[PDB]
Amino acid sequence: MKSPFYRCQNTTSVEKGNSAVMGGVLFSTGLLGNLLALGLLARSGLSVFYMLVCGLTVTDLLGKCLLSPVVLAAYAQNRSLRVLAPALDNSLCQAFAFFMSFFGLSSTLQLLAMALERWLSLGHPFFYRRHITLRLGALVAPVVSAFSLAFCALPFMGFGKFVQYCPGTWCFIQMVHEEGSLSVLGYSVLYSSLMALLVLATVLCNLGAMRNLYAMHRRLQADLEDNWETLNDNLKVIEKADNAAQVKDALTKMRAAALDAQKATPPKLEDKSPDSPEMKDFRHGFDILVGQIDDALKLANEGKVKEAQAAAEQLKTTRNAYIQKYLERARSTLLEELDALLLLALMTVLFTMCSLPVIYRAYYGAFKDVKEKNRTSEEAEDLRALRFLSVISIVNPWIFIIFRSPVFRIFFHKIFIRP
Amino acid sequence: EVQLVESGGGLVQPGGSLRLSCAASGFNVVDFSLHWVRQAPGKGLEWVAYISSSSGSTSYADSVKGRFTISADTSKNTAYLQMNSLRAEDTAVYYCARWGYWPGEPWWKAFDYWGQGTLVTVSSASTKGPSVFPLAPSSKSTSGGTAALGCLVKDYFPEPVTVSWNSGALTSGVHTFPAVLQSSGLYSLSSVVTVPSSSLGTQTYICNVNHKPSNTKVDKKVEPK
Amino acid sequence: QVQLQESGGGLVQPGGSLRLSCAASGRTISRYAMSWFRQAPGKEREFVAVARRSGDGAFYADSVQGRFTVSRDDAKNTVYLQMNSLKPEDTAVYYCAIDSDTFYSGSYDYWGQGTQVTVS
Amino acid sequence: DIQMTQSPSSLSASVGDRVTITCRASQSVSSAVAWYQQKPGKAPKLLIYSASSLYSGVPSRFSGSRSGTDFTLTISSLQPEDFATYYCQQYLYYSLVTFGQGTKVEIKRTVAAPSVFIFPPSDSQLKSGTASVVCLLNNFYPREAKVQWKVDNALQSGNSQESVTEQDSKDSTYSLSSTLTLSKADYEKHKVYACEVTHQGLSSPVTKSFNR
Repeated sequence: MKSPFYRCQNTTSVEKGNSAVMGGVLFSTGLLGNLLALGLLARSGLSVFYMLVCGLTVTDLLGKCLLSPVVLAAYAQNRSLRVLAPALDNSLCQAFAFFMSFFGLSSTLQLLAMALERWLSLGHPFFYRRHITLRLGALVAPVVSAFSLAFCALPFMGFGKFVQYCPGTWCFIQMVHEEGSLSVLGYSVLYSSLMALLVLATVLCNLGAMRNLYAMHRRLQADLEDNWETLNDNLKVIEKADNAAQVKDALTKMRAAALDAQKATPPKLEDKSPDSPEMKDFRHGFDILVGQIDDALKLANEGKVKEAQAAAEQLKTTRNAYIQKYLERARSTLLEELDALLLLALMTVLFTMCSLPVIYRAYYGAFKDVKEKNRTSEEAEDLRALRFLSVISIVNPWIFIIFRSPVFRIFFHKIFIRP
Repeated sequence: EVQLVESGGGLVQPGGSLRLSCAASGFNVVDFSLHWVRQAPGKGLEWVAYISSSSGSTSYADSVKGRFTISADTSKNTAYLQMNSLRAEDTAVYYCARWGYWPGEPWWKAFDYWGQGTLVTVSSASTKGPSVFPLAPSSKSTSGGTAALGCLVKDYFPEPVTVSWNSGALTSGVHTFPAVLQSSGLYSLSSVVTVPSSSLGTQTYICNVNHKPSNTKVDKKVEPK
Repeated sequence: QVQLQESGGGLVQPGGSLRLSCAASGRTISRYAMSWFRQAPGKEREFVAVARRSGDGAFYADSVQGRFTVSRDDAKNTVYLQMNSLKPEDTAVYYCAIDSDTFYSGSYDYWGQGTQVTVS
Repeated sequence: DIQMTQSPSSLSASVGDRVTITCRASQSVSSAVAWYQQKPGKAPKLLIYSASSLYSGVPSRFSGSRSGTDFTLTISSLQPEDFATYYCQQYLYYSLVTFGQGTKVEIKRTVAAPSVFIFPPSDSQLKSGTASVVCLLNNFYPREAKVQWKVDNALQSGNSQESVTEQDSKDSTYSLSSTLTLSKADYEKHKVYACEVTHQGLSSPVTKSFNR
């Protein structure tokens, strides 16, 4: 109980700073955000993506609600977390640190599983509908929680140990241990290494999903929208046209466009066989349109123009009656895909940028001897690292509340429409 | 079995008329459309005309429209092409082909069955006889090497002509050239052969020429000078 | 004027190998074809090989084929001749020539200066 | 019209090579493109019917590919019964059908130079009233050759006709004849007649002559 670098280890006298006020206001904000997000999410459910998001939010809310009153009661007696009850000495610190590490690892693992599922569904449709079910996907959160419990129970075995960080309240993983044993340093490096691997895997899955979605967007546009637009433009040209040669030229262009477009494929049911009924209805509509092109061509070869324009009008009628449904479904599916990927990316960047400094602190403070003052260089930096770790559970539901709120949902829809 | 057969080709004067008949067998004309294509001597393929039996639809090419007429009748299962004001650029071989109907697989296979061809010749000339001229080789030169000699079969009409050497005895080293149309409308041809230069082979050479349209058989004996 | 430069050759062991190149000075090769020729000490020039336009092939004489290989690089505007399994009868003065047409009618009128190749 | 250009024109290859022909359209005809094969004095045959589909019966070593408006026919390995002419066609509708130019594929061999012969007009033709001199080129490869006829230091560009045989069955070479015809007004007014022959496999032009 005598150390120069962490001199707050045995100090039971807390400092009367503004730590309690900031802790209280941040806990209040976090609880308000958790409650509001769960209320906004309850009635929509009554997608595997959104049930995973709901499970993540429930785990976060349970963790915050469990850890806040302990610190509140420790501050209530205006003493440290070293001892609050005579029979529970030095156990409050261990419980606090164990739960904090447990919830951090569980949250990271659930974000990784969310991103992996999203990329897989956008990338491997056969494996998407082949194996996983929603009942099978509902049990990942107990699995992740159990694994986090298994990993964070290792310090109780003896390979690692927890230490108290001043003022009187924090408890966390021992970091430097006077450049001593390989046990504590091994635990710290293993922990930060696991977090680094998870962060890198999440970023890789995000990039793979973005590239696959970009590929689907390009394929859809080239296969259907250009052919649709040349059909519509040549219909306008015929409606303006006056001579038979121009009409025959325009109808040759439409024939090429319709044949190419009948070769296309909608973004949904890309796994489906070409003999599926929706595909046959797509093909049947284009067969009727091609036949009417042939009728107008036959009738315009004989020098008569008005009847060619009449058959063009019939083309317009069947075009609206048979074709628009698949195009509309295509674009709606694309917008939903972009929405889900945007939510995943905006959580990923936050997790990485708030989890980096502890990784840096454990990396730099492991392979380095004693240096610089141990009063404000170590302590302020460690308090900063702990604050950046703690920010995760506070701002996690709020950005989701901002994005899914219907008024800002429409505002972002207009923002996306603007370019 | 599926089969297309043409008929009606032959020699016609400039400004004359002809009628080609494409008869189909093993399938019904009523279920397919029919097309006429032609190929000039030494050149490539070229589409001419189109008939659809059910719809009555008819189309012609720009070199042809206004001068040909395509027709059909399903009682006797036949299609016809009528050629009216013929020029010397219309001499060719003509073929007949079919094409299926939309929708489905029958449209995407365009010209899976073709006819057999018929040759149409447009020339204002009367049948003549070939005159045979020797090609006497030069004096005794390249005696160690070899020498060349041939006969000219000149100014005949019409095709074809058969030329043989020593009543068919010589077959190696003989190159008969394809006929060439002169500006006069007649034809010409050359046959040559190479010989070891030992007294021109110590033999005389005899070239024979035939012409069935004129029933002539004239001979030539070639002698070095 | 138009100049052609041939760079290579020398006393090489029997059974050996070599490589020669022709330099396109002046108006450059453009879309022409390149002709490589022998000149024996006691005889007249004989055809060795030719390389035509890029899409088209390369052509060889009877004896030379199976050992040589003719290639080109339009970027540097040069043409290379490769030998293999040399023999005592291969020694001669080697020439590079151009034909001044595009329809492959050989009018070899732009001879270079020669190159002496010695074996044994 | 829909023009469509084919390349090369006279490919030279041997048994076992991989051959590629390119065809190029002026519009978008979708994938409605076909390939045909023709032998001398016969009718065309269909091989590929939808820019990529094999007609029932032709061997599987033929393939077709589309990439935009550029179409490619490939023969992966070659057999002696593949030397023919090959044709391209587009078919977007009944009344609009266009063919390419054709690409004849020949056999590859080693270079030989032409052997030159000359003949003077014979007396049987001399009494008739016309004159005709000839020049023969024998057994040469490649196909390209040039013949000049000259009289008394003056190039002649009057009556000169020319014919070529087909590739021999044995030695795969060419023969070529050039005949020059004139009347007795010009035949007896000049003295010397010369034939000049140039080829790829010929360092200097080969000349032959006769003096009347």
